[PDB]
Amino acid sequence: IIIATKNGKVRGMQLTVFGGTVTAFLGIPYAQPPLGRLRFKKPQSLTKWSDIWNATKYANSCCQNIDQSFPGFHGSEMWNPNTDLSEDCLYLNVWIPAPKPKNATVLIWIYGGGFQTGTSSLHVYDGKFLARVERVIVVSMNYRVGALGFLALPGNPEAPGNMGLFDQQLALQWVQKNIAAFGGNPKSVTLFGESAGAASVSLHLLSPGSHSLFTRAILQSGSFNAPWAVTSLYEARNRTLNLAKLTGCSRENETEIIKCLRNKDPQEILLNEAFVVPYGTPLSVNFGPTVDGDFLTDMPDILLELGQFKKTQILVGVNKDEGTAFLVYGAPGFSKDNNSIITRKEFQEGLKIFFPGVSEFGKESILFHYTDWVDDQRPENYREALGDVVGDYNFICPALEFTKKFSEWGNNAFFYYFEHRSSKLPWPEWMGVMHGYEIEFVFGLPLERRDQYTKAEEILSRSIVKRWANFAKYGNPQETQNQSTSWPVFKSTEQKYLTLNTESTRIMTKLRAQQCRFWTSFFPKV
Ligand SMILES: Cc1nccn1Cc1cn(CC[C@H](NC(=O)/C=N/O)c2ccccc2)nn1
Ligand SMILES: *[C@@H]1O[C@H](CO[C@@H]2O[C@@H](C)[C@@H](O)[C@@H](O)[C@@H]2O)[C@@H](O)[C@H](O)[C@H]1NC(C)=O
Ligand SMILES: *[C@@H]1O[C@H](CO[C@@H]2O[C@@H](C)[C@@H](O)[C@@H](O)[C@@H]2O)[C@@H](O)[C@H](O)[C@H]1NC(C)=O
Ligand SMILES: *[C@@H]1O[C@H](CO)[C@@H](O)[C@H](O)[C@H]1NC(C)=O
Ligand SMILES: *[C@@H]1O[C@H](CO)[C@@H](O)[C@H](O)[C@H]1NC(C)=O
Ligand SMILES: *[C@@H]1O[C@H](CO)[C@@H](O)[C@H](O)[C@H]1NC(C)=O
Repeated sequence: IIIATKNGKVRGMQLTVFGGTVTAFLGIPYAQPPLGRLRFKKPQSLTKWSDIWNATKYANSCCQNIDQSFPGFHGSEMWNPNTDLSEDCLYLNVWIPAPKPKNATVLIWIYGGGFQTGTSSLHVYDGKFLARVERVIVVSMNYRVGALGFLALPGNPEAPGNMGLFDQQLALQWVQKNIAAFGGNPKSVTLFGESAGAASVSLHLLSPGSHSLFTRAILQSGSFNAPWAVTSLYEARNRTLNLAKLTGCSRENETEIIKCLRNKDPQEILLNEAFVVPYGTPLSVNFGPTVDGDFLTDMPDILLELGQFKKTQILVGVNKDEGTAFLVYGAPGFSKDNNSIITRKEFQEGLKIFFPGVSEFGKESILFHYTDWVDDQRPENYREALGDVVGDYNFICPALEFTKKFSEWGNNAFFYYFEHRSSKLPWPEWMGVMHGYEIEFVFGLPLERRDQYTKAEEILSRSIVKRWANFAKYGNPQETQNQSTSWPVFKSTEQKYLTLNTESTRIMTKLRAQQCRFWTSFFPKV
């Protein structure tokens, strides 16, 4: 019940799940807290301790702005942090099966949130189900987000960038040294994450410093080649002094600017984060990954194209309606409380919100490819198109392109297309299979029959959990026991993927081919 780690001794707690027991270690620190002088830089090695650490409750979430656009609405507040915010937040969690396993495959989860939000404490990231059903060990960590974690003056150790990525990486190192004492196999470690977390997974594939810290990778609705995924160094530094003039920390010795930024309380840093870009976006990564030259040594699209990444198996996938979630965060004519039927001109106004610094002809190119309807007169035409426009551009096509380029270098890749709409999804029905609402199925939440999910969702979650675990343990996401569809490798020629839903899991080819060619061949030119 008490585990001796290579820097201290931690105590956990027992949980009863499905007539069994899971040992949970909540909130274990993996770094000296990045407070005071340590704010904005790479995490430092946590030094030894003497007590028995009582890791029996989620630790603090990292500082972050909160989605306040729907106060009291579970669809929005589900994602807001559910522990205290604090700069002292570099902690992790461990779920081990009871009784303690011997050489268990370890799953490391990295949450999403546009690199500005998110926390491991979330209800839909509970790894107790996974530990019980599949007797894998589940780990998740808190990493700094927003400017406190991704402010960048490139070169400057006082603020080099990618600190939150380096946070993640130090947690992977902690698993390498300590997960053996928990009965886990450091030689069988699968990273998985969602959206921004999924982009981080793909970045750990490029980053040499992480190659020795995991074996395989799963990417859910995200990859680094997504337009929101990596910030330039041009706009990065523009974004730091814009934050310095907003805080009155404009100096000219870049190190002395940082010292000024450290005696500002976290709330003032959070407040100015928004106004740092002139024309924001529902998907505006104001402070995100950069080519720091330390974690990310080159422009990631070049590393990808030229095969400069860890060779291993990936599992990639997207949801049917990735885009809809963002339409009600600014797009005109949209709301979560009506059918959101928009017209042609509400659509065109919606493009300017999602593509603000894009030419007039560029906006017209998007309109021409998505408003040549399979047929006119349907009232949802413009509503559905703009959802797809945001989905195809920001998630679906970059994930597909990432998978093709990765597979061309000879590794097994598996692609899925999640198209089940949760029967408990709070948002309306026109928003479809929303971005983020496969996570509960991955973590096995429909397995708790007390949780209001239908039987079919329990079956679908049960198979997904099996497929995910098999991929983690054996590199192949099959469900061999029940007479279920086999999941084929994604080859760059045939481009086979598997659909996931309650009815049928069918095998199809070349997902969103016409739409994705537009986004990946002729739109990057504008
Ligand atoms: C982790 C996750 N998985 C599925 C969904 N989510 C959360 C989420 C949030 N938003 C739009 C609002 C935006 N947050 C982002 O995370 C941007 N990403 O690009 C934001 C910025 C600052 C302050 C409050 C909110 N859309 N989904
Ligand atoms: C850490 O926890 C120790 C034991 O906690 C208590 O006993 C266990 C078996 C559970 O029943 C738990 O809910 C109880 O609170 C304490 O004796 C010790 O003081 C704690 N240390 C610190 C620093 O909080
Ligand atoms: C860089 O930032 C410049 C300043 O932006 C303006 O001032 C900041 C403090 C914010 O309030 C912002 O909303 C304002 O627009 C921009 O004028 C400039 O376009 C940015 N980009 C470049 C490449 O210089
Ligand atoms: C766990 O499996 C790895 C696989 O190579 C092996 O090298 C290691 O010795 C095993 N350890 C235990 C404790 O079973
Ligand atoms: C900036 O200030 C720091 C701290 O005073 C100093 O070490 C450094 O040399 C300065 N750089 C320049 C270019 O003046
Ligand atoms: C396989 O089907 C049985 C019923 O025949 C069910 O109880 C079990 O949970 C299923 N397993 C998986 C992994 O889907």
